[PDB]
Amino acid sequence: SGYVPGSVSAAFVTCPNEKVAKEIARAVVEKRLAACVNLIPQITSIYEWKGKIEEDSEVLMMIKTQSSLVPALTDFVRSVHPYEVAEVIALPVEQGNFPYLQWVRQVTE
Amino acid sequence: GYVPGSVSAAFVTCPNEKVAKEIARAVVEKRLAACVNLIPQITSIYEWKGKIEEDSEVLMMIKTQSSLVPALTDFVRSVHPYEVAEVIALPVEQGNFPYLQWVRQVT
Amino acid sequence: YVPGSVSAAFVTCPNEKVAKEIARAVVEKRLAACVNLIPQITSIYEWKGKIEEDSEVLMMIKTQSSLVPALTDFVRSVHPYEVAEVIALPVEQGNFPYLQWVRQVT
Repeated sequence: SGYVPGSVSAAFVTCPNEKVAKEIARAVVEKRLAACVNLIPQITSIYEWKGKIEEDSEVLMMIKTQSSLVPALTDFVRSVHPYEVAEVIALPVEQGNFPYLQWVRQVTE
Repeated sequence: GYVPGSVSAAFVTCPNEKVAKEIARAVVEKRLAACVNLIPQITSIYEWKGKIEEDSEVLMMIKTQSSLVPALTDFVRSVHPYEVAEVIALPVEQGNFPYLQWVRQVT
Repeated sequence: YVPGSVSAAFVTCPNEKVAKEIARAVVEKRLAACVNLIPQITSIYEWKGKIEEDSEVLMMIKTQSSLVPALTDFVRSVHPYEVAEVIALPVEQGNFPYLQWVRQVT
């Protein structure tokens, strides 16, 4: 078959450490809010806070799910994330491997 | 003058660095892509036959013309060890024109 | 949240020293809310008919889409390479409070 552009998205989420990242990744995949999560360790986050530059050690999550599920995914991550304001941003997938994209929709449907 | 979306960023997951490098080199050699960024030590968590699984992998970020994503995907699945290779591409809307221009020329 | 009003831009640098210098500067000048540094990247590209493999650092920058042009000019002015890699992708969804924060600090 084909693929509807933008029907699948990749969401990025930053976590304070590997333990937290793994906990949320397993939960969202089990709850079928996502089909796949890639964890990238050893990240350093830089931003301004209280008039000073902060450099933190974090883990970055790349989450592949149905674009229509991102709101629910964001609600879940927000409810269990240790941060008061968790970074969750999602980008639409326009092209790719159809059987893979088809799989993302099925296991999350 | 960059045409929004004419260049795309594609993400591919490989089992190990050896495979990632072979595919990455072939892709640039064959001009299906201008550049490939390999991110080692990735942990993937996904479903498989109803059960949750965890694998150690390498993530590839490939930049190329959006028009070439289909050819790139076909090639990646031809030599990728997995049955269903992860290949997703996101459109680039803005950036550094000279670089975006270069991506176009080498592919 | 207005779809596409925030973007994530990627920039690669030769080492963590340059990446951090550029990251701290864009945040300081409020050209971006935050930057995530991904260390130990291997870049494979062609140049002069040969395949190169360099060790590098990847930067993921979150800012207002309207700020990408300025962010790009600044990066190009302080970046060590002649032709710096800077590509931006629009954010269509996400956690509204985080997205609004990005707009606020920039």
